[PDB]
Amino acid sequence: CHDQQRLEVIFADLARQQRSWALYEDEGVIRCYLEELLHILTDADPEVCKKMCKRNEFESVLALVAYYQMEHRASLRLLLLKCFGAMCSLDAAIISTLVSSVLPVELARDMQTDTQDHQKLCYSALILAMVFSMGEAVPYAHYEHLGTPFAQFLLNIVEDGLPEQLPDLCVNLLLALNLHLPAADQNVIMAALSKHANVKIFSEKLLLLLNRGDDPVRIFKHEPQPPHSVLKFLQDVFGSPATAAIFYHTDMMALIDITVRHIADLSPGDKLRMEYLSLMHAIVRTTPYLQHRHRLPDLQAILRRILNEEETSPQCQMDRMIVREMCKEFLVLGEA
Repeated sequence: CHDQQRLEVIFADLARQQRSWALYEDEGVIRCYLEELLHILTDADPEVCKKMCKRNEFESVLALVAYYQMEHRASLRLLLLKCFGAMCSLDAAIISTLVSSVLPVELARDMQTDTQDHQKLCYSALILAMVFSMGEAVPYAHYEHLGTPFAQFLLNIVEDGLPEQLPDLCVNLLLALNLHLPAADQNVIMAALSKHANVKIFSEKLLLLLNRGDDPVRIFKHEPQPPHSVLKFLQDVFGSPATAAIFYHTDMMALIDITVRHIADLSPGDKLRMEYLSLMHAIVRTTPYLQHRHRLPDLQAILRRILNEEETSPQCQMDRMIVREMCKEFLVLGEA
């Protein structure tokens, strides 16, 4: 009961011209509030925390966002970011509330305006990746600051960097932002890539991620689990020849090596196999694959193997549907 009462006190004080009461308090006072808030959200009973956060249409959550907009002191913003992170860990509905709020816009603008603050920059990129990690749609007005120019801003950091950890965080954010975009032709991120500005290091990092197979965006355990962000991203990249061109020929071969290996190594029934198959299909469509035919014999062999599988699982049925679509559009893929 103590943790709930403390949450009630902290939330009320911070939510208290309609400027925040916190803004006229000493920095050390608010810091203690935020340290305690972070502690409770992390160590106390999740149900108690979720209850307080969700109360009155996520009133406390949105109030904390409004306070962040007004708070000018970087040390307090840092703590607030950590609290937002703890909140995201609690419940997907809190994430839904945050990503629908002005908060993603605020973070994106702060990243581009206060770039010299490296620590706050990193945590901003982290929280942004967190709130977009569920792959749900966002208000259209968000694309004003979370659109193609913002994506280009992120790409520049990945390639050039600032005068070690930030480039990876920006990669994860690009992957997270792309999750909810259900159209590769209406994609603000793909549009940035098509500009072909600073995509060298980015493409290499994509290859490394696919090689290890990890999904750096999937941090929480919330349902519904979105698709593999790396596979989804690469599928979007090979949705158009304009974006497929970010890979040199040798990079393409490496990508083909990885994809074919995964299709083969994955067990029948694995949900991931249809992702790789869909990726390979897109590669054949938007690259001159059939003119160099890297790993083509190996590709032909396993495509046939998958078709001859006796598995009746819906994933396997989906696998065979994709393979048949590939071989119909490209007959040579079906040959022995």
